[PDB]
Amino acid sequence: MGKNVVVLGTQWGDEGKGKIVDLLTQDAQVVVRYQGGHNAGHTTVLRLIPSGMLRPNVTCYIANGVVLSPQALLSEIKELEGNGINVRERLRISLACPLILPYHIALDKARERGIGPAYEDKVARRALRVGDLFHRDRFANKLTELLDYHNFVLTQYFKQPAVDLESLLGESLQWAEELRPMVCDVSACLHEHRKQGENILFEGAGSVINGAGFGPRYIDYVLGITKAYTTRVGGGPFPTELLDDVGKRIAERGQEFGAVTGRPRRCGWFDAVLLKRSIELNSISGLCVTKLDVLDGLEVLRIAVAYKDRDGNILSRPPLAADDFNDLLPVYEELPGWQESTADVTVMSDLPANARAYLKRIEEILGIPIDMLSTGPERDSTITLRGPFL
Amino acid sequence: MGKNVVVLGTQWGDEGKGKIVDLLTQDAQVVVRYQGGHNAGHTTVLRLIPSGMLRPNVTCYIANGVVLSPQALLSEIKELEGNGINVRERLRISLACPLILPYHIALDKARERGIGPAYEDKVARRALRVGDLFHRDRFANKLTELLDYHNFVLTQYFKQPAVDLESLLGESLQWAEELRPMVCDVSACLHEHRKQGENILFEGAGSVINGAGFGPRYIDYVLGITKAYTTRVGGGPFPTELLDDVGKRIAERGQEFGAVTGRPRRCGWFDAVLLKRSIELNSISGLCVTKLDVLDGLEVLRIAVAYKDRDGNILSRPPLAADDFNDLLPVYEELPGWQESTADVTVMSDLPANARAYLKRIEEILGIPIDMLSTGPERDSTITLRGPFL
Repeated sequence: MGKNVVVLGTQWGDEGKGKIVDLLTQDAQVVVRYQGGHNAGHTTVLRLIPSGMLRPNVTCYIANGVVLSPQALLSEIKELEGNGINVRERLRISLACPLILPYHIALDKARERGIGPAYEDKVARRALRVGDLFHRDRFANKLTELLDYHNFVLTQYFKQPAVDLESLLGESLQWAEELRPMVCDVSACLHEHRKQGENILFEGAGSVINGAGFGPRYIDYVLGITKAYTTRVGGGPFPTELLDDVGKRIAERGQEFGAVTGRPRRCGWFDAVLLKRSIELNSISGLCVTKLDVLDGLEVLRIAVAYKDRDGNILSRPPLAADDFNDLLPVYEELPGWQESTADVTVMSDLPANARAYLKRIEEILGIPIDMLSTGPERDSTITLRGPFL
Repeated sequence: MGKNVVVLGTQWGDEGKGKIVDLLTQDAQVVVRYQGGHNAGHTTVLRLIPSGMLRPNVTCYIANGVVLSPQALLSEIKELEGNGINVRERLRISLACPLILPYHIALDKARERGIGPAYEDKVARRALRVGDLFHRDRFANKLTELLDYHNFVLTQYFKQPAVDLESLLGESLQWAEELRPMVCDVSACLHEHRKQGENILFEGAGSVINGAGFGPRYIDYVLGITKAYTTRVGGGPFPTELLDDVGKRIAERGQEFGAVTGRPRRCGWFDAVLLKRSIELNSISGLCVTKLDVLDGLEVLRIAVAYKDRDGNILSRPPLAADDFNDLLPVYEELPGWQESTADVTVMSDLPANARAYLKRIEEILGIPIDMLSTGPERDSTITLRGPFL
């Protein structure tokens, strides 16, 4: 009776998913984080707590696939609680979530935020988990025995400072009593929600299957949040990158700047080769296109529809290995731009004809529909052609 | 146009999946391994090569989620090749598969078959992969630099012998030229097969999603291979375990003995609490029940329909933590047995009425159909009520 929807970004991040996830929570009773750690979040800066915590009817789940720093989580809980939110009644946390602890962060540093080494412990069948907080004897004996190895690696191998065991025990003294009312078998709860016919939103940041204990055939719709152009933060291959004045104008209109560093992001044309792979890997049902108004006023637009490698071969998907992008170039289609503003448009027919043709061409190339268009920051500044939960 | 089917076991292994996977390859053009390593395989003992290698029309894929020892793989390839099979034309291997190498096996030993430490390297973004064999400079510089750490851990931490770098390079000298005609972008090939409308079988041993680069909504049917009773090999909690003469008779009739050790497996009643969780986690579409004839002639049968913990609480799913099985007991339903042989029966109406009622009760309890019944070892010794690819 209910519908189970996955929402994820389709490019390299910064697709503008925050406003869209918030909009979708209007139709969900349940919101689930199932992967990742504390990496990026909607605006307080919430990195671990799922998005629907503001809506009073929504239950929020941190499922077993999330690795979490408990002090990071309690700090978010207290920050929300200070703003009055009854967080503890509506937040639920898997007993199976592996913990991110100071030795994980230290390992990351010596190699160069703790997320990787936490997943490493899990794969090695040695990770401390939320459930271990409730067996304080086991928590201390595993923590001590884990530190014997990690501190050895940290000091005898990387010549970096150790993580003190006693101080970690002192820091963890309150964690069990603080988390206790919220811990549970999250997969069981999700399947009970599914049985009751409630709408469940899986908020992408490990798949839904393993990360939430939720079989693939129960997923009804995968929404891919997709920016009308492409951005990158890190270095490395970016075939549609613009190093010119159009790229600079996209950066300014899109406010494409690091929220912490202030460094401009790399900007470029829409890349349908990248999107083809994202669609296949995630069986994406439809797209939500964001920031279309950034392109308002450009004379021409380009869309990369293929890649041509160094040998001149035509590629329909990005190559697997990063070194294979060396001497690789995009194959572009050209579409005419528009001059009228598309900002805050609320009905498709109000868009200029060339904006609608741009959106139609993306649909034709990718073979899936654009079911949502975001034209500005407000919630009602969205066109929904087909609702993910309908 | 095609159908994409996942086949997996629903209990603790030894569900008898080999004959069933072989039967399903009659209807598949493509068979994919997407997880695990070389742990168990159908009867030559094939541990890495997917099951449909005997059928001439079938292409077999080892997708990126498989970790593989190359010498183990080449040994299977040569063993098949000696029996005449044109393996290299029909076997395809992901460039992204992480390698299992001697240092992984050594790490496993010092902790106490290399599969775990291989996945550990992958999570730490340091794993050697099949694709690295084709950049011999990189392969050697990564291998040397990986060994500096692993041998340090092996000798300075576990006081165990090191893995010699030079001898590993010598052993790997042929691997690239031997594997070269078979390596590819496996996810891309699978999506091209899906586009051509070909039936794809995913052979369960990481999910299909990440392990094969294949989105969840493309999965059309999940077949759960399920023994008519439960078995366990290892120690630990087994709520329906029989320690009596019925358990011993099940062990003998089912030939439930370790293929290598000869040790009898632990045997017990069918456990629908275990199956409920397997169904939810894997969104299982229907079951293939195996070894029903093992129960021929028993006076009564039992099915565990709930658990009761130490406090007397009734559980519908197995608890998450292993320590929570302490002082836990199954809640049984009792059904009458049958005396007539069900071995090699080919039409449901030929089964005794009590055998059909047993199967009907399992369906009622679990809420999904029994779509296939295996009544013996031959291929035509199967009743197919609904074909996974139909």
